[PDB]
Amino acid sequence: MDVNPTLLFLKVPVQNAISTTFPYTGDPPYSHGTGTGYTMDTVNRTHKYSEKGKWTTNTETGAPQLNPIDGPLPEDNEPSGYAQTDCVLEAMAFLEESHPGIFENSCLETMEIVQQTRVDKLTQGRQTYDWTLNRNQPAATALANTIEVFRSNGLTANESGRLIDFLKDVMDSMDKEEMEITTHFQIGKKKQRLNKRSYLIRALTLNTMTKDAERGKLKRRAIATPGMQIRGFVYFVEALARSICEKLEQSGLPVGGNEKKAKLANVVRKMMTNSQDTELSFTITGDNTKWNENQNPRMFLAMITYITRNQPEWFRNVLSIAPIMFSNKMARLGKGYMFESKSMKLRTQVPAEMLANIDLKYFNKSTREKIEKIRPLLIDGTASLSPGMMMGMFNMLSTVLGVSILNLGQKKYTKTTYWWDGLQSSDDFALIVNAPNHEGIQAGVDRFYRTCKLVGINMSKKKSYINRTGTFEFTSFFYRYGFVANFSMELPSFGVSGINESADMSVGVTVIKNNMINNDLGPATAQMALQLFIKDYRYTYRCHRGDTQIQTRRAFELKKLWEQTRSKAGLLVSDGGPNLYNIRNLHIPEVCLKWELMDEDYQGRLCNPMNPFVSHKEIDSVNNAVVMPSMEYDAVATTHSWIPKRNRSILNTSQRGILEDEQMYQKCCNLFEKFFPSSSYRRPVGISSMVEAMVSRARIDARIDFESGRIKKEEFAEIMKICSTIEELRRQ
Amino acid sequence: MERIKELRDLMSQSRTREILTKTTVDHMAIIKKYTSGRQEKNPALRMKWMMAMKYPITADKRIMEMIPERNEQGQTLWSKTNDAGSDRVMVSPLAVTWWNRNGPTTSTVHYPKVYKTYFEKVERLKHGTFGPVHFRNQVKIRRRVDINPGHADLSAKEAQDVIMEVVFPNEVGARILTSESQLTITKEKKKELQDCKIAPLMVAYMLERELVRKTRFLPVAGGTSSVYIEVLHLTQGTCWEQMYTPGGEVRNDDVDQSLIIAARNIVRRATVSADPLASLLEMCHSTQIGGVRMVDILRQNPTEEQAVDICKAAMGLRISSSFSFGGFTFKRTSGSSVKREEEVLTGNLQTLKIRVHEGYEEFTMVGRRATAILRKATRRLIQLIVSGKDEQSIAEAIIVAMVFSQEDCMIKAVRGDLNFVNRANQRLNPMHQLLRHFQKDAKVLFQNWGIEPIDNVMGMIGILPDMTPSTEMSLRGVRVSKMGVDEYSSTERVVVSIDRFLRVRDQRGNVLLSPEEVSETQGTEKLTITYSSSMMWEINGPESVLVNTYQWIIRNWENVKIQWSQDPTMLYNKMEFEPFQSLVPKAARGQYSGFVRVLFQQMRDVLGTFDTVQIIKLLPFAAAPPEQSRMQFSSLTVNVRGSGMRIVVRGNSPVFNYNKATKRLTVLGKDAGALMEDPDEGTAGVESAVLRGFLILGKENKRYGPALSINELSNLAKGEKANVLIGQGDVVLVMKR
Amino acid sequence: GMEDFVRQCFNPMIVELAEKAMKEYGEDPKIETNKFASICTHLEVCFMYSDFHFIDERGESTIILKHRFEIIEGRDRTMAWTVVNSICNTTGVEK
RNA sequence: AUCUAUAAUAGUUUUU
RNA sequence: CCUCUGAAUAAACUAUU
RNA sequence: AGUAGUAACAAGAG
Ligand SMILES: *O[C@H]1[C@@H](O)[C@H](n2cnc3c(N)ncnc32)O[C@@H]1COP(=O)(O)OP(=O)(O)OP(=O)(O)OC[C@H]1O[C@@H](n2c[n+](C)c3c(=O)[nH]c(N)nc32)[C@H](O)[C@@H]1O
Ligand SMILES: [Mg+2]
Repeated sequence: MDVNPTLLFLKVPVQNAISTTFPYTGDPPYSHGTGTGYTMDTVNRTHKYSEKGKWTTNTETGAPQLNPIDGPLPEDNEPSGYAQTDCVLEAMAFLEESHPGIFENSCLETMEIVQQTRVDKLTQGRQTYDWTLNRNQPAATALANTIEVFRSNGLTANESGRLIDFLKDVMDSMDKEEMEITTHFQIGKKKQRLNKRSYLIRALTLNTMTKDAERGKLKRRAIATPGMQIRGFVYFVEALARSICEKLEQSGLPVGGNEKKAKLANVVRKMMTNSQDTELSFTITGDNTKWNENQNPRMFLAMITYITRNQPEWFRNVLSIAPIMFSNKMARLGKGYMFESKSMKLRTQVPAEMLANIDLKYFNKSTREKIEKIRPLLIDGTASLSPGMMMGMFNMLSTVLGVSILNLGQKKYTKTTYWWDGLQSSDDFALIVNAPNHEGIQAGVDRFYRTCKLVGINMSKKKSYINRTGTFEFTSFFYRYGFVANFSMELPSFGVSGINESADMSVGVTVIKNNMINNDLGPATAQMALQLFIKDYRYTYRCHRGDTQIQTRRAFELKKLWEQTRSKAGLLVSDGGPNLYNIRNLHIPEVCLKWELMDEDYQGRLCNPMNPFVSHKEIDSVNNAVVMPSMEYDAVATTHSWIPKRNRSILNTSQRGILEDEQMYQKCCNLFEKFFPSSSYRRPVGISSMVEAMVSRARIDARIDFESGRIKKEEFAEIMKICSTIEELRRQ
Repeated sequence: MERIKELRDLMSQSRTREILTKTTVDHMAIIKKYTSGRQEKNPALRMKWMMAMKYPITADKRIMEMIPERNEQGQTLWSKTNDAGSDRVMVSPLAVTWWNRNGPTTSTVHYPKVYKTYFEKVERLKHGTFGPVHFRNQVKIRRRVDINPGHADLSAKEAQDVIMEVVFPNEVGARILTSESQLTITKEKKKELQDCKIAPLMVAYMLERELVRKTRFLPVAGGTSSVYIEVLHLTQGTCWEQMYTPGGEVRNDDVDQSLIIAARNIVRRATVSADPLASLLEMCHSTQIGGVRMVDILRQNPTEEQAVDICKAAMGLRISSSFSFGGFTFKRTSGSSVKREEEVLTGNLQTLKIRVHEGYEEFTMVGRRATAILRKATRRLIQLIVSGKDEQSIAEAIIVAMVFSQEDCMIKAVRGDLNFVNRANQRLNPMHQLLRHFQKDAKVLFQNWGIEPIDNVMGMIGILPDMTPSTEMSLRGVRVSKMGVDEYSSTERVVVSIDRFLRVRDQRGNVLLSPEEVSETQGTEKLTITYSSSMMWEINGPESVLVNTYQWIIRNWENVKIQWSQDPTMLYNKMEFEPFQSLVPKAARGQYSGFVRVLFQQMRDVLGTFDTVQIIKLLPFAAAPPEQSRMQFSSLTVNVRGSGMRIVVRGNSPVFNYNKATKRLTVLGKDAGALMEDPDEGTAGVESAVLRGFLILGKENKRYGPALSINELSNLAKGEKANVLIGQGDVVLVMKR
Repeated sequence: GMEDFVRQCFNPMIVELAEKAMKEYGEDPKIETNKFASICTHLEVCFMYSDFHFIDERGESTIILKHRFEIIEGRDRTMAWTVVNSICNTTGVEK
């Protein structure tokens, strides 16, 4: 009897067992080598989707640019980027008509946000392409380097601390005839001068790479990272788009999780109720093919221009800068390639800056064709990519465009017996079409398809399907008369996080509890998950029970602690103790759970503030009250809240000196916390220099203490003298 | 002195001086995150890799002076190699477990105070009570609940301001605590934290854990209170419910809210009964709210609400003919009204329904800091007299009275981006939204309300849209006095008589309350409500009532089928259909009943046409006294969470859908069970339970001309066959009996 | 032309303070020149008002120890409010 | 009755 | 021979703090 | 050889 698991679907509906279709217990696919091939393929495909457009040369950068806007209307079903400007404007106008005042209120809120936002908002994120180093750096590091260069080039509006002043600095730097930066080598400092066009090309460049660990894809794909100059404008544009999306029912963003599921269910049921009882209703689960390679920045500029009508000119300019910068963008090719010689048995790395004029005998047929097609677009080591949105950017503005097309489906606009509505989320969509008969359904689907074609949106025919209303799929949520649970999606979260012992224990128990609450994880399976997690935890941290004979380097200490302890149940699992968790007490921290079972000596040693595994404060001498470290998933800090080592790769590079710098920064920051205690709790805001603020605080504190009698006049005189000395040092 | 000396020392050096001089306070945040890079992308893999190393942990240099380099067996506990980018050294977990067993011992007596919330969770779990486990058909609903209760009358920003004031008095910037609650809480916490010896940052985090309120969207069943949401994983499951009561103290407001919800549900289900009073009494005696019998709460709880008053009158307790609105206690001295759903257009171009009360009425409003007498008609404020303490109290009372009057001027004064749906697209109460909108700023409301000259009677002062004491002209119908209080008589519980049909009457004989005056809103309870009876779903929400009604019909399909075939009169009178009949719109009930019953009769007159699904679908609708008519229904409505959801007579519907491939019934997405096939089912494609006086013969037949609508079937005669557009885009040939 | 006169008339300290005050809220001294002069004049008036005053041990103002006046202008709003809050806490004066 | 406060960390979703 | 090192995309959401 | 799969590892650097 051959075992066929799939046959289980002959009795269990596919949705009710959808979790079986996710093979998320194996490792996900990874990319091994370079991403240059994928970047070249993306650029060539983006230009192919717009080949019938207008070719021009940019007078500021010299890069060829392709303009498909107002291009020929398609005669077939292949993807195309020939959006019609009048149609996009009409879609925006009708969206405004259906929801009066949406754009006005959105613009008011966005004006407040723009006027209030601080520059430190840019420090958020993981990486950022640093134009001063032609590679990726941490966002804070990139911002610091850019501010330093601007200050060296006489661009200091950012001192105001407002993001918009930083954008003014960027705009003013665009007009500089030259820029000067510093470079490191084998760890000296040298000066480099960039002419206007070189700096302009660097400012419009987005780095590219390959994405790793993505589920459900056979082939790899490319992703992009924006530069420092464009982040602020994109942030403001996305704030406006978020404000707009918050006011639309069809929008699937920016809501998520249970709230998103509730909103989608409410919207779908309202659509069902509005449907007449004597007309067919169908639902289309749809995908859009190459959404980001067919959307054009110029159409986003048009949409922003229409949205910001009757608004102050400065607001319109600051919003319009982003599409302007994105339609003149460049793409970094990547690492390059590697060549191998079998006879000589050697390997070498060929950088991507040489692809412009490298002989094509080394490459195979596919790569040779890629390079030949892309060579005309290569400038200064990058590729000219005018059309298309690169990767995962302007998601909410794309959502607005999709929702406008959905809004075009009302009977007041179709002017016939069929109509449609549905749900939009970036590029994914579900479409409910109502019509008296099947021919009406066909006509409505065709009209929706063609209207999407007009605005440069292509419905994926091979990934989209249609059935009767009642079941569909949207953004990986499977609706079968209501959304169904999918446990396999969250399954990778089970295990050991890798923060430390306390945090990992908390994360494991909390994950089990949350999956019980949300993903329909049963009681018995919850208990078995707890057992498996404790097993994995003990094996990872070498903290098996003290009454066992598992051979590990940590077993001797645990055995001694177990033998010297009277109350065993009070010991943590990290100390070789037993497991006291069950269903009823998954919501309680481990240390608090067994606090009333710990020996006094063990409890005091565990929660001893003077433990070198957690740092110490400096108020008075040392805050010897509680173990204090960023305490995520760690309610109570103990000796098990230690911190692991750091990666030491940079020690073999020229950037290792940067370590010193950051250390020194910390030093200074530490001192600032001795004058302003609230800085750690809440972020300080000011324009004065750190030294000036500290000296002023010292003077005012001395005066207040002397007036209130907390200090004697000798200390006051000494503090004033030292303040004067610091003032003298400030000038010298 | 140490701070200034260290600052001078740093300023002496060049790099430190440059950093301190060129860096503003704003850029201090940027440089604080400055780093060479945290090259970690797989923390779990990295942890597994590192734990195989000799010295994966980092520790301060002090460890070299506190822990020996080797233990008894010579195993190394730490090394002298520093961590890159810092001055900390590398150590082994053996060091941690050596400290835990041989380190110096301190006094950890204040930890329970620092982490009071978690030990409070432990105490609540310790003293909790466990009941039985019931297996049922759970219907979890996605709603916003609170996971951190925080303080009652505070928000996130207010709590943060209070924390800053208490812990960082000099860092509060320009904020001033204007709310009375904020000032009182600040004083109380300063008194409590007087002469504290804990670090300010940890005190701030403690106050954050104690005071800040946190809410999240979760799929919940039962109670939405914080104490009931912390153990949500234990008490509610996909198919089971565990009875559990937290062991702490219960807030009074939660008890009041739960009592109001329970009373409303009980009264609504009792109205549809043949003997409402006895049903209400037994339901009250069979209900618990958070582990406490409902009768005890009704005895010891002073709640002003219509349904609670009806329950108290049924139990013989003295009541108050008062309700709450906008923070004021309204009490109708005279007049009467009838509710009516009216569609209106908002000032900001929004269309919404409102429950307008018609008729003339007079009320007295009592507030914590204001009092008034109001006289109104249908969407018309006849007059208002306000005697508040200061300008703010009178303004608030005026706004509440204006919104209460349901004036068109008030509706047209709505401006800005005001929404009448939740962020999850769930309907909100229009009156509460209007109150919240106009309480922030009522300048436009006052400007558009109107002005009118006054007669200067009794010396009562005037008031202008600018909120000033005028004497010639004042706001239309509004007057300001000083001697109007009559507040003692508000708490004057009176003895009343309750009729069999739940009509509360005064000693004189005038009607005070009736079931029609109870709100139709279907809310959720803060504390879990437990019902003990044959039907534990008798006073549940609409979705649970629907699913359980159809599940009951399916489970008892054998005797139900026999009874339907033999003696239908007794079947329609089952007590199980009454909760379902409560959901059907009242004005429609009889009509629907009539319709359905006729179908069944035809289903018995014509043999060979016995569809189980049709009978199961339509049976709950035949439980009301029939009203004869000739109307044709293609669907029957049911009120679910304020929306009218339709059940289609023929074919599947969003609510009730039957699947033949699996032979399974789904009600609102919940599996009600699998029907069992009967040999008597008619396998001939003939339907005789769709139209009131017609028999569906087959699919489309082009012989008899084009199809016509359902409502145009009254022109046919006996024996005439015709094509009808009955169903979802389907045309079928039918004949008239 | 006003900016040249302002820069040539007032001492560099007051010019620096006014320029910092304008830069704080995004003001451009080169574009807004009358406001530049107004801020410089206000700062000079405040400094002349405060300077040359002292309080002896008795508590009587004298001219020539501790300053009689605490200056709040010329600082960013953060330090200004810090000074105001400290004074209010140590004296109980209305905020 | 309403309910998008910030910042850190990890996880999930978003293919010609 | 010897020294060092084992590799951080965007948006939104979820959980904890 | 092997892993693996549209490009790499099968140690790199000083
Ligand atoms: O949490 C909900 C409810 O339980 C809670 N509540 C209600 N009563 C109390 C008390 N007494 N203490 C504490 N909490 C209480 O407040 C929430 C109310 O929710 P919801 O069900 O949406 O409100 P309701 O449906 O009751 O309508 P509401 O707008 O609040 O009106 C209250 C009351 O006033 C009556 N009413 C309004 N108007 C315009 C009236 C009128 O013109 N004439 C007459 N006679 N009555 C009028 C409402 O119908 C209700 O009776
Ligand atoms: Mg899709």
